Amino acid sequence: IEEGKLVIWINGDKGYNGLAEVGKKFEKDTGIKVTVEHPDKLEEKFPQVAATGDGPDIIFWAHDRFGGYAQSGLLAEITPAAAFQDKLYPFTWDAVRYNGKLIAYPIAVEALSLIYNKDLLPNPPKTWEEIPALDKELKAKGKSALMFNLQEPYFTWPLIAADGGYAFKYAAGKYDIKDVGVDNAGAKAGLTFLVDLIKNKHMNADTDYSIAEAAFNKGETAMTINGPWAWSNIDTSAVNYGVTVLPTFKGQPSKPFVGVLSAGINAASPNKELAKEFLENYLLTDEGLEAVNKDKPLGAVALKSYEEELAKDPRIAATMENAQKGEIMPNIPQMSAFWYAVRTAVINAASGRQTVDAALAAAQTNAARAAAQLYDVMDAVPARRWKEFVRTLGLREAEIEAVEVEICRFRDQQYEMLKRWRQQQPAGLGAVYAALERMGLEGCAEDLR
Amino acid sequence: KIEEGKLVIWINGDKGYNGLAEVGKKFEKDTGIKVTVEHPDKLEEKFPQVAATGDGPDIIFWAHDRFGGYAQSGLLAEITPAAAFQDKLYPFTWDAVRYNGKLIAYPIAVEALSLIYNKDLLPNPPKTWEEIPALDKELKAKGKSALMFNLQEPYFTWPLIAADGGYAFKYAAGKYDIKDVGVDNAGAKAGLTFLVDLIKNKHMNADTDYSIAEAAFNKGETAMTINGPWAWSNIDTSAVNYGVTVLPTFKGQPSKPFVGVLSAGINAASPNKELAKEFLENYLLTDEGLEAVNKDKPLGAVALKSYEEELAKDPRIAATMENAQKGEIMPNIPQMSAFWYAVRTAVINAASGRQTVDAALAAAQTNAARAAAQLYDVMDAVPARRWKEFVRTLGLREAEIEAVEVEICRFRDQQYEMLKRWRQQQPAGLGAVYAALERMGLEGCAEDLRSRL
Amino acid sequence: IEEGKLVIWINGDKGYNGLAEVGKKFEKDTGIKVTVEHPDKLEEKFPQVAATGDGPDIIFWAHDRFGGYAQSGLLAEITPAAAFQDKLYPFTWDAVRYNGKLIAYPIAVEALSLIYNKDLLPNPPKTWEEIPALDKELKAKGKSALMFNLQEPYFTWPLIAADGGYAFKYAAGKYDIKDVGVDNAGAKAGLTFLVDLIKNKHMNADTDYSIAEAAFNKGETAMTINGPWAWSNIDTSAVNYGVTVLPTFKGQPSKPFVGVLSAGINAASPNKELAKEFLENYLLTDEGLEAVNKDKPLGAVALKSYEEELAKDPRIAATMENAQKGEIMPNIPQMSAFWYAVRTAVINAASGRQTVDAALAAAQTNAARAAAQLYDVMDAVPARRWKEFVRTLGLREAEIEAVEVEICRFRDQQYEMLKRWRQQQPAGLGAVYAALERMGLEGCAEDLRSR
Amino acid sequence: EGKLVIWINGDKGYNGLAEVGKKFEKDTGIKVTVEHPDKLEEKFPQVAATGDGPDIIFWAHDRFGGYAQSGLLAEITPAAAFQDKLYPFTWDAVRYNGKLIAYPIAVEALSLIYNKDLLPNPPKTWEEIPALDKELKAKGKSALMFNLQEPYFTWPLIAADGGYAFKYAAGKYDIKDVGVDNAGAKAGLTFLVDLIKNKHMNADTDYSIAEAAFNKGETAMTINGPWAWSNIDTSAVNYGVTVLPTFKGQPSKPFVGVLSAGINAASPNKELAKEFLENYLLTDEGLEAVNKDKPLGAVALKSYEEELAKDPRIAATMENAQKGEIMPNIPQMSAFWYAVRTAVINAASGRQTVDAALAAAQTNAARAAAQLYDVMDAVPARRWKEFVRTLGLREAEIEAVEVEICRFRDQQYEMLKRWRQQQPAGLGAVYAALERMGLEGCAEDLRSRL
Repeated sequence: IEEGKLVIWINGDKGYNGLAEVGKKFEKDTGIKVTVEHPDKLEEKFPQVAATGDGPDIIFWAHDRFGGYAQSGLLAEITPAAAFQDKLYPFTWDAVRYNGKLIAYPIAVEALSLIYNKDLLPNPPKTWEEIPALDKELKAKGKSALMFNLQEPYFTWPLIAADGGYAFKYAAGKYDIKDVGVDNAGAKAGLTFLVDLIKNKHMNADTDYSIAEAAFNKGETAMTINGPWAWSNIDTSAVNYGVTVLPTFKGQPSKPFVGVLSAGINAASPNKELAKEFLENYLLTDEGLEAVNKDKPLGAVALKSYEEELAKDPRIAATMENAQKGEIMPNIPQMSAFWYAVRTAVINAASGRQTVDAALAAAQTNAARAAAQLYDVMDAVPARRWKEFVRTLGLREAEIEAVEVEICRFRDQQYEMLKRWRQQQPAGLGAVYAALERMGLEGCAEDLR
Repeated sequence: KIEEGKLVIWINGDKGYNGLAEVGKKFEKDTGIKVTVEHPDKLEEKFPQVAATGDGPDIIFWAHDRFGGYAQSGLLAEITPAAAFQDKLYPFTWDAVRYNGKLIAYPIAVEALSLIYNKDLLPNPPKTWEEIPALDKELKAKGKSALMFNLQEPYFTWPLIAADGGYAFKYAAGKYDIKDVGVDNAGAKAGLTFLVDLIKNKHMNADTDYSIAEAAFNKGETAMTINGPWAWSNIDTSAVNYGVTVLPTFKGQPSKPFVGVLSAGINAASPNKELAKEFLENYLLTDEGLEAVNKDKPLGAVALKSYEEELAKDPRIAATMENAQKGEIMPNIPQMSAFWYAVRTAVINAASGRQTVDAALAAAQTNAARAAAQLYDVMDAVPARRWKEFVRTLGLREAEIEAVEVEICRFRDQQYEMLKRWRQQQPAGLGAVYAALERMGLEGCAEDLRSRL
Repeated sequence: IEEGKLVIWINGDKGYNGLAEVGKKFEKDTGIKVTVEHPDKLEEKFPQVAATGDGPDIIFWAHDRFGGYAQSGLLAEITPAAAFQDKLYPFTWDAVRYNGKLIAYPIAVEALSLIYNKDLLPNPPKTWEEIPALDKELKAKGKSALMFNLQEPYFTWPLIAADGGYAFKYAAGKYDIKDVGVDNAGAKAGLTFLVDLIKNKHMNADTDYSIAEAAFNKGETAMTINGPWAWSNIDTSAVNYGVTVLPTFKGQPSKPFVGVLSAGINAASPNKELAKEFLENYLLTDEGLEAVNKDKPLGAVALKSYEEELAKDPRIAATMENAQKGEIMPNIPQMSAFWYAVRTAVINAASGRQTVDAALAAAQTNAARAAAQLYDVMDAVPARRWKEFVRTLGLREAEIEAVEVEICRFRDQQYEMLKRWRQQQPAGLGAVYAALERMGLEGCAEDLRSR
Repeated sequence: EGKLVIWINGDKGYNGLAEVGKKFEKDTGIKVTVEHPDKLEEKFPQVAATGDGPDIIFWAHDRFGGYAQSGLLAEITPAAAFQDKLYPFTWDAVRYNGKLIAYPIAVEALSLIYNKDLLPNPPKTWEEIPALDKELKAKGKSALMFNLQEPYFTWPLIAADGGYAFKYAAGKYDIKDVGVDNAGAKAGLTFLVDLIKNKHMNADTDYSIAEAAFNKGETAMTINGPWAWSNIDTSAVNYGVTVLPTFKGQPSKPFVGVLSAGINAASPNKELAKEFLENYLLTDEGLEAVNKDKPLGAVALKSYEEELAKDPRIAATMENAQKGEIMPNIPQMSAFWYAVRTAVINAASGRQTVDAALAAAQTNAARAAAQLYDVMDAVPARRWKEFVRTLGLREAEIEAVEVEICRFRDQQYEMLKRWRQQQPAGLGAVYAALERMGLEGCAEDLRSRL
């Protein structure tokens, strides 16, 4: 990493030119030219390059991968003055905190909202409980009240959590993995309500993101649940739409997972003090965050001064309202196990293969079981290259032999090698995907993404 | 349930079952409390299942190592012997009958390996392992060998591996730290190097097993073997004139054979527990009572000091006790299975050249605390078509079975997860696996899985 | 085998005592001792003992299993005089023929019939199509119209074949294995009717032999489909019963498979002619077939004279009527693959697993594939005793090592050893079942024997 | 119609063939297009299964038997007078079920390569090599190093005393008559293992190790074909090519490969092809026009081989070819190579005794299943059904397996097994299918083992 200058990695779908323009304003006042790059799969290239002391100085990504970055220590700890922290919304700072330490700066905020067709419905329902009655009056007229993706628990979670569902308990400065909240009464109530919507033919268990978007963009349904990323396809659509707060359930607010785009600093960067100046004094300001907003919009921002001017749009105000009422998505690696156990729980409850209590009881157990993902890795790798793969991952030759001397069957050996390998090296540092690209198996990598 | 006002006792048939009936029959003359001594088959295995039902005998006699599993599910009553009575038994015997701070049984007999030497070929057996290579070359001039013993099961090689610092699990405060295993330390590392060097220097052959060594010693072809008091019977009918003595030292330190203590535990579901404690202490465990059992079939070395002093006059029994006091009590925890697995593989690979001594013991140290290899063995002992009937019979509850099925795709992967999870709702060993196979009419599969333990 | 003596194996559920007496009057007139014994699981121990030139002189079993015995050459060819063959019904002789030569004597005839509760139903339906209306009228009274085993295709086949279904075509003197008829329109129509009966809740896809037997004998349903073997359990039952012709479908008779109890004689027997005298002149007569019938009934018999006197019983007359309307079950070894392909098709069609045309399309391709049966063996024997198993089967050590050296993965090795073993030995000679019992794994044999 | 499109691989004189093919143009008018696409070997049967592809195909004779049994090459009918213009054994290489399938052009076989400076007189028999080897390992050298990983290089010795792959009787290869377990093969491979036991060769030597050692003067002899000659030319070593040593008095018998020109069975210009091949290609000028673009080695045509048999290396190649065997063009040779490769490597390493290795190779020589289990483990299990669809296995055939077969690996083999006789080996379907899945890696790594 070149001394005395700033290199920044931000994803190609963001206003990388606008950030370059904030950076050359930083060049005039210092002499520090910043070069903004938007590599592909930077999220996965960064922990690899950074682990050997290379890579960019600053990276922009969703806060949720920073928990893994910080767990192997690849991000510098920031300690901004309390006066600076007060300029941003407090819950955004919770999103970039890991073992008590702040690891990045919050930039932008995103959450799901209720999107309603103003023509088909000028006054959207404020409660989930109104929607069944609303739906019969409108399917008399060939329209339905609501369609949204029921295949990812990301879209179904706001309802399951409204009455008391939650992923992992966060008490002081840590997420208690021993405390899962998929089997509590509130979660059973939320998922029972969604399953009843399907049993009462108010929604179809097969609805996915494309079906639901299609229905809403061809005016076939009055409401959908989607994020600010979907606003553009409905803008090109002929539909006239509004964005507002998610409906309530049992009087309680729906709680969507919140994602915060964040700027972390390379723990191996020699320009750490220069990185903090660009973010604190040039980027995280109203003029700087607007130079990036106008290249490609950020939506709701973590900095209060600039959001209050962006809440001009009731759509952006709704995103923030739903964000303040929801959870920050946890940045810990076991969130993978959580998603797979829950997604399976919703699909089985919605299809009838499991009852609500059985689906959520199984998801309670499986949310803390990482085995299902190693079997997936095993069957994503051609069996003929299992031990080449396990070495390329960096499992030591001594542990490979310890498995081979005691474990007979071949499939059992690779599971033992993988299970042991994961305990020696925490997720997620792009190790598996880098190993597969270093074996000439990028297909396996892409298919595993 | 069990019968109050009567004592029922289970002891294995290879023990002095009649002699115990008679001390119990003299115990009735003074009370009227009839003893019924029974010697069922697979008693070790029937008791924890039967006892889990508030059933079984009142007192159980078995090797101490299996009372730790019994005691972990609370199937044995805590004993409260008088402090004066505890002084009547050798102190280390009491260490064998601990589980998590409480005493669970009375020690009766003590067993360990000894050095057995042919007096004609060798009137004065070597006192150190380091003498044996020189002893063997001088003696291969006459077509014989100095020493052969079983090199296949680590039970017979462990006394050398542990002499200089080897150990199974560290035992500190009445508990075995199962994450503190000691087969990769310098003493083990030295002990096994000496053993494989004996093989490299063609003083022993890596393939020698129990029958080859027993035959060779009993046919006068070798001067020394390592075996326990059970083998003495084949040596007596044999023409060989033999001596029994203390194992040789290694690097100045004693060889440490594993010690087994035959023990009497009391059923936690027995209502006549207090009546039971009197029979063992006051009638059985004295010179008079255990002499009645010794005479039906011998006990070897016994835990009670007074009577061993009459049995130690036989230098063979004195050697067993000497080797016992210098050895290591076999831990009563179930993870001893994983230990036996890993160490068996290490010794075999080090003796054959697959691993150097450091690699074999490093691998065995890692694998010594991992139970997975034993569940893959269970999976392959049951026909795959009856896998899900099997784990149900084991008592894995129907909800966790479903939790596995909905998340795990491949079937072999499912069965491992169900067994692995079942292993965590229920500790070994109460014969859950053997009762399950043998209630499914698959006694055969049980034996074939029972053969390896 | 003792020369100058006849030893015969008949199954223990048949009139072995009455057959002993046919043999003992054979003794008054002969000097030749005959001994009737009824070993258990005889069907599988006979080819084992017989393969070494031992075993009984005559064996009684269902004709379908003589095709395997006869393909390994374990049964002597009969050539009875044409005058004798005309005493038996001709289709019975087709059941004991294999590659043009006759391998056994026909004895008894067996087929499914419609069994109806005359109290709940004085006039049973003559057509399948009446049954949905009959079931609606009758479930008003908490009762069911018809329940029979839908797990095993033996009971479902009469309907699938009525309109044109058929197992393997029989043209000259053999069954054309490239010509299976489970994917034709008639088979689709019969199974479509069965699946519709379930969709319209006139039957449940889960009814099995024991559930259906209980339901009819506890008066809960008015009709079942079962064979003469089930008649005694309803006799002790309180149910008043009738036996009659199976219903028609699309105007055509339903066609049940016919089983012929048969007496073949050991190809290694030195008393072949003496065995033929006992069967031709003493057993297959009115007196001989009554001596065993009266110990335990045979049902319908292949001998015309004695059937005409047993057909007084309308129950036995019905069995013969349906047998003649049905098709002889083929005695060829591919019938294992066919039954297994067809079994899954019915169960999947009846449960919704597959659509009717997909289930029958799969059964069409899979009907000639025996691979599925070796994989069942693999998962019926515990993996740690696999090589003991294949050795006990007699697959030889060069053959085991040849597989191990070239095939990497364990199950791939297990399939390769069996595949090579099966090409050295045709099914079915009880090889797998004997091997598992010699390993002390009768349990595994028990449960693999269940299929 | 009205055109000839011709496929030859790039390691041959494809321009020189254009040069004679354009002279076939001047006198006829039927444009010939000479192309050298990659993976020609497997791109041809895919197009030809669609009635498409080149008019002429050039490749080694061994795979035309697979082409011809799926009926993708036209039967050629050369004049009896034309047939003598080629060496008689060449025609045996391009005959299939009595029918001739292609015209022979060039013939290739392994020879003994000896470094003349380190050894002026190479040993003429194998039994001399242990003694010759001791004198030279006194000087840090070895007598002989050659690839002991591929049975192609080990076979000449194994066959000297009576070994043989498949017996060729009438116009057919008898698949139940394999000769890798006879006394001659046991004697040849026992001699090979004894050379290894007596540390005269190392069981792990491979093609690059052996090539490097001989070209850096490290060893006095190697066994290799005419393809390796230029790397020895660029090497500073000056070498000689001669007849393989004898073993127990009989000649070493290397496999013979014949480069051949077949005619597409779906080509409408069949007569035009035979006019170009017989009258323009297979001539002294025509086979020379390609030879100096890139040398062919030994050629099947009688007059022109005498014209480069002047080169003692090519004369040695032909001598050894005449002493060896036409490699069978039948598909069961895949199973044969795999069974024999396992035998040699296990015999050389000690895993098996010589008779046990050869007994297994005897049984396994006609068994193709080992190749399908490799396919199963070359594709990630999670993409099996995408793979199997890309192969063209029909959806009814897939469901029929899943409906009947319980366990996952068993389903995969049953799908491949059923697929293989609906489409016989070998048409490169597996390798083409993997490349359309974004799995070039898996494809390459599975094509590395063949």
